[PDB]
Amino acid sequence: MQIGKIIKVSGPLVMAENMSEASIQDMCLVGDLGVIGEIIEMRQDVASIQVYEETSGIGPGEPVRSTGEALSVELGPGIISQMFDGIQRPLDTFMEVTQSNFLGRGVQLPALDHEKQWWFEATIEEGTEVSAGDIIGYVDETKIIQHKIMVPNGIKGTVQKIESGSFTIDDPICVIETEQGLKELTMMQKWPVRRGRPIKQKLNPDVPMITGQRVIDTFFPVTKGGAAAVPGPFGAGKTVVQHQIAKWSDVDLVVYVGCGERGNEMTDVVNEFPELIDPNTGESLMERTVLIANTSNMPVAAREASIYTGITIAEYFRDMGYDVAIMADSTSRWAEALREMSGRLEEMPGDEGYPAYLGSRLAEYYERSGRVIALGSDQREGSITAISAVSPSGGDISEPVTQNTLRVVKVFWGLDSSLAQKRHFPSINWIQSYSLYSTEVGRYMDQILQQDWSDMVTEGMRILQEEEQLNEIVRLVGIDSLSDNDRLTLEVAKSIREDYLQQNAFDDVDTFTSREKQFNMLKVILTFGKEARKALSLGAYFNEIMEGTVAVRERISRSKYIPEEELAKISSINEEIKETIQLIVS
Amino acid sequence: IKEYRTIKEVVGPLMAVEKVSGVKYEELIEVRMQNGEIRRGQVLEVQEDKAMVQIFEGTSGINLKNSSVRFLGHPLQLGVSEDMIGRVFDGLGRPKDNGPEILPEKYLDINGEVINPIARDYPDEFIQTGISAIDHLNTLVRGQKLPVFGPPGAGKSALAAQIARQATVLDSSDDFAVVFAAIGITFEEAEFFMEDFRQTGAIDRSVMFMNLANDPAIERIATPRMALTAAEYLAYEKGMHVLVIMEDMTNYAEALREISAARREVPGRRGYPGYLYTNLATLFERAGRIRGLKGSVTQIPILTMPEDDKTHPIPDLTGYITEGQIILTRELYKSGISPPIDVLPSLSRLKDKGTGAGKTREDHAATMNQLFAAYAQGKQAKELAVVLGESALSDIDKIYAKFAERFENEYVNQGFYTNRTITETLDLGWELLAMLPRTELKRIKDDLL
Amino acid sequence: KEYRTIKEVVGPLMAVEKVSGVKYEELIEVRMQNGEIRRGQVLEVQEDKAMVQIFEGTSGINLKNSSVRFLGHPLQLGVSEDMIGRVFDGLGRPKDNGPEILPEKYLDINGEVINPIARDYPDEFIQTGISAIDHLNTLVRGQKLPVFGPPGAGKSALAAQIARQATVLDSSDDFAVVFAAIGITFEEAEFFMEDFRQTGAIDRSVMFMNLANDPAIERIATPRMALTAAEYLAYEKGMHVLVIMEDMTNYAEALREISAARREVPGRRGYPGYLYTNLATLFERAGRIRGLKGSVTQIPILTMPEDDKTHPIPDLTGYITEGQIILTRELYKSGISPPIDVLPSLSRLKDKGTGAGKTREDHAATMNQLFAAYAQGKQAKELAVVLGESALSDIDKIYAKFAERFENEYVNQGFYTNRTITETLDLGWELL
Repeated sequence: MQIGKIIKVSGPLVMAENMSEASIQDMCLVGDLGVIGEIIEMRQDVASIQVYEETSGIGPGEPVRSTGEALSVELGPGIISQMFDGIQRPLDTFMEVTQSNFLGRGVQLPALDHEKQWWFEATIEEGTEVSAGDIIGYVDETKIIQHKIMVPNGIKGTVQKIESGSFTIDDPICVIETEQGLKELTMMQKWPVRRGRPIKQKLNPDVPMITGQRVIDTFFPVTKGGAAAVPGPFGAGKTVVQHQIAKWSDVDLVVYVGCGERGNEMTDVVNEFPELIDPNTGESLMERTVLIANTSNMPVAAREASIYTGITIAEYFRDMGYDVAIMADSTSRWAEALREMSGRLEEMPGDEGYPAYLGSRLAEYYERSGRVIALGSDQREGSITAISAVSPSGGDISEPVTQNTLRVVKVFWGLDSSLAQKRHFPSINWIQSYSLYSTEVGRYMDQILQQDWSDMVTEGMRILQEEEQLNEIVRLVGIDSLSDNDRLTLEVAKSIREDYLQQNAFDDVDTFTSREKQFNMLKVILTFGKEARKALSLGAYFNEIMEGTVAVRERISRSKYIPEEELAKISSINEEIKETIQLIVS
Repeated sequence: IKEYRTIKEVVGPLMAVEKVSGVKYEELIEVRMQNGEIRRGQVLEVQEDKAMVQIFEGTSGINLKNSSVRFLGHPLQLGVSEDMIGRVFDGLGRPKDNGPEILPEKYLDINGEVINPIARDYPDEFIQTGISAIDHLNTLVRGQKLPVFGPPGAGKSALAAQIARQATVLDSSDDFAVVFAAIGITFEEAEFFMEDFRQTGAIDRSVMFMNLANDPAIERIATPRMALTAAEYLAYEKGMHVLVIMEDMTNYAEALREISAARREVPGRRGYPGYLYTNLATLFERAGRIRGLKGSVTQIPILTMPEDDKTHPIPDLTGYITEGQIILTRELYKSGISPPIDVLPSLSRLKDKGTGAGKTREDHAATMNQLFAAYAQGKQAKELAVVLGESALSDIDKIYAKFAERFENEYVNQGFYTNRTITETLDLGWELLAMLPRTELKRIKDDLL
Repeated sequence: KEYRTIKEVVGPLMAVEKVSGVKYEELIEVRMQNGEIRRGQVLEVQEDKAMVQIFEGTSGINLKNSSVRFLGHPLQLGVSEDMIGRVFDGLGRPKDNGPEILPEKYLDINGEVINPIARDYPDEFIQTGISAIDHLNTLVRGQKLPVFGPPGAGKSALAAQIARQATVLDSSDDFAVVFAAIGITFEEAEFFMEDFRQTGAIDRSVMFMNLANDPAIERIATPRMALTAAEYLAYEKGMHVLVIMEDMTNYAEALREISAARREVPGRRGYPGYLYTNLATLFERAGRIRGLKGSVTQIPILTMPEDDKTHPIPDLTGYITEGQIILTRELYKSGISPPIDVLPSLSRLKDKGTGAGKTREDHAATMNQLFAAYAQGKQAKELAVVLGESALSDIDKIYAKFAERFENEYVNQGFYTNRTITETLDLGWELL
């Protein structure tokens, strides 16, 4: 309605007059080209706009249009299985609409397909009193995921008109009688991405997530609503760990966020992630994933808004009652984008050039993840679990991005290159990694399994930590200078490492280990330890225990491959362990 | 009701309002946004008919033409009432529990007053923290400020909660309240503190000011002042001894940096405000006693020890201000050592006014000095005992190390829910120099009794 | 329309009044009072006023009697297939006195950003003929693989050598070379140019030569000129283009100088603070595009600091690049040509460039344990300088000698010997 006029262009900064109807942080289309920018300052009617794209060829006199809104996302059917950039520009649609392999300046395309017909199935009755969060109907958007249609925030009243049928996301599918009169609802809502979507209550994330990856589920678990940090050094198998979590976790949707990555790395992601197969259905993971992809040469505001765009989408699906995993790679690159944007704004630096608000920004993002009671009369539960890659230039946890992340997250999975050398995968350092959820998860695991699993985990960790010390005794003096108990500790530690921690993501059976299978495997490991300890104190020698146990020990190491239907073949190992050693003590 | 529709200018979180009068420096404001939203702010500068304000929650979404600024006519203040006991607030004193808003006795400038130097009274009585490594060797005195330095996640929060749980004044007809200030901690850490307070009923003698990691930075700066204003009110107007725990003051320094950079105020000497020390003194000086009054304010700042890095809130910088240290290490905490207080560098300069008969038994000092010295070298013995090998082990040096190992495992590792009274820890300190023959005992007068 | 309205000249900057229709980054011509003509660029534009910067400086100019013409377009490259074999300066104007180029079209030298879903993953193997690279730190088409070196340690010799013996195995689709000299001396430039002519490599090359004493503002344009030509040959003619740029350290310094001259806000080490933006906008201009034949591969050449930071921080470059190739002085004193320290050298993309159907099949395995002979070869002798005579001598006896061979023959190929990869593997086994 109001067209402002450019009065100054200087690099990325554009000043436009006649903008008094716009607001701070409004997005704008600037110039004849209509390149995207953001209002950062306002003096009477003159707005200062930081332009995201190249300003070459733009000068005074040209127009500026405010979009009337802050940087936002469209939320509705058609968002699942799409590949966006950091500001929700649809990359596939861009290629066909522009007939180009490049992101050209100032092309404007809606994030979702507004022409596509969907079958809306109504599930609420007319005359019902509704408020934000209530589900009025649904759309079977993909073969996996049901898109639930909710009353937007700010809307309250009585359902007057609602019928099932075939609509676009632009068509009025519902009418609601509000204090301000009749308001029409479509299948799409918009939300500003720098604002967390409101909830009824935040909860403690205390329910363990089943990744099926044994080292994580057992020694460094993450809860639904928790967050983990992953160092991602080179040649450490980070990408395979990430795929493993994405396809095997007991979450409903995955949101992957690539923040300003190298073009070739990002091409890897955009190619490999679609080829990932959903276990339960055999369909592509993209049928329940939303992906955001940015390279280093894309506009800085896209790279800086990447994680907020992703987590706003995640919050939207969490409000539906779903569990979401948001995976960000790499938050160090996102912080580079933050630093650059701070430099452009002529701000005063903090540590290592990062702005003084780096910690605050990271905290806002991570405190937007978690388990919640969402809005709506049914008071459904949802969760966002965050898995965030850090990748420092030197690879250090003392640098500001990683220190500030570890201030607010409770899980740390330290990937290690030396572990990847030894062909020990996943290369997760079991001495440096930690999970501050492990106590609470132990409580949960005990009540759910009706076994004393927390103690088993603590004992296995005691054995691994003891192995680290005995290995240095083996370094300073010889291996032959150890007690038979000390040698037994080293052997049971090798069993934990090779028979439990080591997991082949590409083997059909090793790729995923259920909770119950994990329990039976670990108790097999530990009972070998236990009965051999007893036979050691009973006069038998560790060499007699070892030489007499080869076959059952090979049944131990092969237990990872037992099908989930034949779990007794693991539990029966316990019997064989007790019998053989019992005849070894004669 | 002073309210203007004259917003001329917005640059970042700062606004300029023109054609005003009667506006004062540091006065609180409200922005009434065109969309019904309401934000709080502060007058940073005022000149002729113009006023420069800063918005706590920032200026995103504001339309200048259609927004207004209300000038409240007072600075940041806390409405005080003895009914604050048992309640839970945010960093700005707003109710965080679903109970009622309180009717204040009065409203107090959260900056406080500056005590007349001849009106201040020296700290002189004892406080029972229940943690023996403190109550015994590093005694805390009513009116003192004793900080706790610690590594990340190493039972530091558990110690905070434990002290707040197990804190009282012995044999005293006066009341003992606790004010708890959380500074920029996460939701999960705050939930830990809040419902731990209610499982033990500590909440019933407590006031809590909860600032979270994603709250505005100005609220971090205001939170300890809110806490201390409440504490001073309780102490010097209700006669109570108030213990004030502020958890993660390191987050406070980061908030100061953030505020300074947003205000382009101080070219940061270290990126850090030059007044970090001075600001901190403004807080730390708010502890002590006033002669003629039976109340007391006592402070326990809790900080993250710099992880052997230079750019941090330096301990020695705090060290001038503070009247001691209580240092925790993970090297001890991975040993199951909880509370993991490394007793060697810990110091409490004001201990004599607390380690007094009528508040403790007379063995306190002498106990302390030989427990300290005999562990002090027992460690050195054991370190040299492994580096020199199990073969190079001397007799006097096989017995020195014993005390050290047992001192860690039993004298410090009491656990986070065991409240060892002072009588216990005295007995319990001697119980282990019971290995030490009479031969190295600091006194000989009343070793018997 | 010429504007006779120059009101201010401060340093290399000019203020022009009462213009309209002037656009940011638009090129200008100053017609001086004495008839001289200088070329310039709009850096700020505000109401009816414009602030420009003159490439040749402002010395000798009289404001009142000079004029400015606004050309209505930014820095562009006139492109044509005919650019092969020719030599230009940092602005694409001919330096070789040769016939004139009639451009097919003019292209903005800033370029486009590839849509990430349109990009193709690097795949093919490039035989540099350097064993130290081809085996341990393999170069793939579409990769960005920089090399770092001290001054006069033959890193430029290495650059000309890769430019010389770089090829692909099918070699049905031609390999073009775009060479950019960035603020180097006349003698360095002559090394490159006359080498290119004597070996005949010039016949598949396009050269952009900016010299150490050319205006820094033109030094900023040079790499973008090179890359615009490179992308034109790759994506519009289907060619596989290798891009060598020395010395990017000089590009960093020219950026620092320009930002200082424009009274901007200094970032780290006084460097403009958009070094990541600028260097990434340069380096991410490599790769392959799905559905198109050609490719762009970049090899930046950097002067390694060897001092108190105060250099084009590699960490930035290495954060955008997919590897590092390191040259140190101690291999140059030993006479080792080319002096690559294989230990800190990395190829982030060697994996799917090398393998079955791409190279001989011992290649990987011998690499993945051929580092180890050098790893524990110098773990004895270099570390144990003091204990050298006897510590670890009876055992690990040959692990020194084979390391000496690794330096003396395996990596000391010579700056003029082309090692086929299979030939390289034969040497690799014989050393074991």
